[PDB]
Amino acid sequence: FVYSTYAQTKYPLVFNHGMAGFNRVGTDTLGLDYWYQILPDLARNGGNVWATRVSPFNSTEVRGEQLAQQVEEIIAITGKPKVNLIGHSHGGPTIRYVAGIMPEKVASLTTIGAPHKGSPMADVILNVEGTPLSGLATLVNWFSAAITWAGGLDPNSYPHDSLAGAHSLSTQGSAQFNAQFPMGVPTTSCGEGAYQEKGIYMYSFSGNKALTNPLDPFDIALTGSSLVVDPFGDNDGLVSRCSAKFGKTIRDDYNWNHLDEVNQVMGIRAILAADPVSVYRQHANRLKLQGL
Amino acid sequence: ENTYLSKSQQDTQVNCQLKINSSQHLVVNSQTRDCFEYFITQYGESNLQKVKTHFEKFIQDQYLEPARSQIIDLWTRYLKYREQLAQIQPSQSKQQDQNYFQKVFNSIQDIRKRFFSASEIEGLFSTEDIYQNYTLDRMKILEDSSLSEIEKAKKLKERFEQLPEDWQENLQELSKLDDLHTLTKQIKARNGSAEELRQMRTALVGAEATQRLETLDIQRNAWQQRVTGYLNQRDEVLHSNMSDSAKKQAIQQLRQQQFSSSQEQLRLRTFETVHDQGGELPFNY
Ligand SMILES: [Ca+2]
Ligand SMILES: [Cl-]
Repeated sequence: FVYSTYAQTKYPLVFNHGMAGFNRVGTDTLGLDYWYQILPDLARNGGNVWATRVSPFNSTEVRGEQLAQQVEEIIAITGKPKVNLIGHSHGGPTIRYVAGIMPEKVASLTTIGAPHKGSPMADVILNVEGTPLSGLATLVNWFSAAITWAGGLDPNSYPHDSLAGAHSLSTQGSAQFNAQFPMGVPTTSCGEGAYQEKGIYMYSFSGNKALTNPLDPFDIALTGSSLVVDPFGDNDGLVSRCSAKFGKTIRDDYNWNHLDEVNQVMGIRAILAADPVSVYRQHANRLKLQGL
Repeated sequence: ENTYLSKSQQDTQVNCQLKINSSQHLVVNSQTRDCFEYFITQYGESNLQKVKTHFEKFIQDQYLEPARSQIIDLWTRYLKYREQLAQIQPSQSKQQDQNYFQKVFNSIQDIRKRFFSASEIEGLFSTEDIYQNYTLDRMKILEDSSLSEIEKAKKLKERFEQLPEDWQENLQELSKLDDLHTLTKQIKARNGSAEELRQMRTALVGAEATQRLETLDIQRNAWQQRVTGYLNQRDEVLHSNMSDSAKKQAIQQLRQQQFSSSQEQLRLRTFETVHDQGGELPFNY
């Protein structure tokens, strides 16, 4: 049923998510329904795609341990030695964790809209000093909390430790984590990282826009946080363009919001912006062309 | 290809896999879209004109008559399509309701009928559509709160079985990793035999995999027990009547006598931090 070999890499394509919703009897709450039609697409284009289901809310390290094991499982099932890791948002540091502890199993790291240098939104939530802001922060936090609370007992129950998760995406936390997994991370505030280290290729591409299409129920929300992330808004609404640069930046100015990056919602995006599905299918080609 | 690609593509192939029929007539398939999208991606790096230049110059040098014509023709009608997708206004309703997403999809369908024919619409979108409709439908089957969950689940399974077999096989492939966890965690939650697990695995992944999986089990057991037994010795040193530097040195020595590589020393920190804070150690989730 696969029509072409355009995204047929040597080593399998592994996608790691991050920051998602409650797993109701849907199909892939935080799996296939996270990467809207990217996976099946890359699948028909000849690729070998595996989505990883880690804890949505927990520390980069715990998520890392979770991911790693699935990575091994996959290596065992495929029989292929190394894998190509592709992480979105929190998935970014989450694949870096694996890269840092098993560089022999990792062929390439690709991070999309990852808060490597941290996210200002993460800090704000944790604030206590800044009474007025802190108010709206604690509040927003309580709501975001309420929304998942509305789910209740998660069938696929993953160790839920949101505090640590937040502390892992903070300006401090991300620095602390970088100091230990600095492979690919830039030394300059807003420069690139190493193209390759420990024989691993590293790529990062992100968006720098909040409002993409007003039909996206979430643009309203993303615009809110965009101002928290950066007044001048050089961000996807959550992660500044600077904090998302890692290794080789394919392109860091897509007319995509933090969700457009994963082709959300339902594939709603700016009028003239490149199609996530095709950008991914294009990256998948480059890895193949890199013999990865 | 340096004449056709944008700076970001200087490291890729051209996705234009355009199927020509048994008489040199462009047969519109899912890839035809991918082809356009490929060039369209240049927008944002390029201006709208360059995006046309490149595309035209590429097709000229690749395909001839008649298909060439048809291609550029459909391209023009696709671009003017991209732009005319801004002509969908937000309807007033709970922006988190299927009867919304549905309409938002309908609005596009109607625009498509403004630039393409049934045959073309089918060729360019059908595939994606199937999944879109599949996704939409599920939403309504979930939001229909006049059905029991036990019934919803049944309707979901029924709706799944309606997809073209291809999609079933593909999705099942993309969910295999989850299927493995599911059965591994179920079968082991009631203490099944190694043979049952062996068959269950042999069924879903095959012998070859099963064996390496078994190989992994062992490696995890090892690692796990190493950390287990490690933290015990670390706690003894912690609860000792010694000084900080002495405890840290003793610990260090224990760490270098069990975890040699820098790699293991990182992972250790993970468990250390979790343990020191009374969290459950991450081995099974
Ligand atoms: Ca959107
Ligand atoms: Cl774009």
